[PDB]
Amino acid sequence: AQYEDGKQYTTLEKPVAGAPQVLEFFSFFCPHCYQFEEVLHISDNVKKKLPEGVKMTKYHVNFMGGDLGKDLTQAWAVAMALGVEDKVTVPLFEGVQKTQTIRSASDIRDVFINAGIKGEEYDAAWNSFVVKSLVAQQEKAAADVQLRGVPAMFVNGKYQLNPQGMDTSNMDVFVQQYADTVKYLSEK
Repeated sequence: AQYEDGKQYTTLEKPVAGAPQVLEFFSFFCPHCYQFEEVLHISDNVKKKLPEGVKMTKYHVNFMGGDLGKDLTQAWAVAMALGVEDKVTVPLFEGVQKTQTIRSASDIRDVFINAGIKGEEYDAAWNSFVVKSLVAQQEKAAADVQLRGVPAMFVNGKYQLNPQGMDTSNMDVFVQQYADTVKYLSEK
């Protein structure tokens, strides 16, 4: 067929029940993740081709960058709780991977302050039980698919995108193939 298990995607031997429809994992320490966000705009192009009804979830992971990695997972929880993902994603990626000015939790906090979230609002969120459970959700979702690498995308808890099996000579073409695959899996 045109879409084949083991080619544009893989199937989980252990499907995950109750999973989000489109579930994306990343790390701010992850170089392909940087590409996916600033160069390819994968999440955005996927969304543009998803049907009616389908919500998109994006979670951070702990397994890169040690202590700072966990801080970034908690900070992404803060971003989700406040709904400010679209304001901190770029400065967080660039702070970790481009300027390398993010070296501590305080430096992460600075990114949010500069993006206009108030200190009082940031610190209250950071220390909140709502953010604690949001961390738990991110960790639990990654654990459910026994996640060992990023970027990763899973559709309906049962299909895992396989980007290595797509042509990368042209970036635009890669992105649409990726997106179209997600739509296909979506309607499966």
